[PDB]
Amino acid sequence: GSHMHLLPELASHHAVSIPELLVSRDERQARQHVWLKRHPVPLVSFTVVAPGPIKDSEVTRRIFNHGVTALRALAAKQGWQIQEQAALVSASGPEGMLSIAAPARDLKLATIELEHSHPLGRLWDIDVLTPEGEILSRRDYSLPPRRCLLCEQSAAVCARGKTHQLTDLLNRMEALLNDVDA
Ligand SMILES: [Zn+2]
Repeated sequence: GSHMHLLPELASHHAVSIPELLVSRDERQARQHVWLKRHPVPLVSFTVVAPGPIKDSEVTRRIFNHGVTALRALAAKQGWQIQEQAALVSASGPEGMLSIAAPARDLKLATIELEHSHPLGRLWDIDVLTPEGEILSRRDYSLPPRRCLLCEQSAAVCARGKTHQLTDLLNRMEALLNDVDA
């Protein structure tokens, strides 16, 4: 379970139902709290944008794997010890967790900076939890909210009102993926 890179051709193409997606958000939270108790340091909880009902695809793995490398190089850059790291596939698709012995805020700012500066940064959902279980946000620091993959507006406004077509979100993912993996 320690190992972290998810081989893309072994993707499950598991079609997740709506109530299976709604159930897994509760297992996530519970799993997140077990890591915080086993290692009381901030935790990065990392999933990939996976718009459809099939969220464990070859595309989503290649994207998850690029994030793994970048999370580790960020840890090394900031001089932050990873105490535990694991990956899995859940109802939200590829998922990773890293217990990092760092200040929670620095960690959240670093991962914000990563989502912006990295060529694939907008396919990553890099959450950061404090040991108390508080999920840190851009709003805690009066930062602009995460913007939508497809236009200028905030992600939440475009996801609430299904503004953008699912094929467009997917085609963008392939497109960003192909501009990097050149
Ligand atoms: Zn939009």
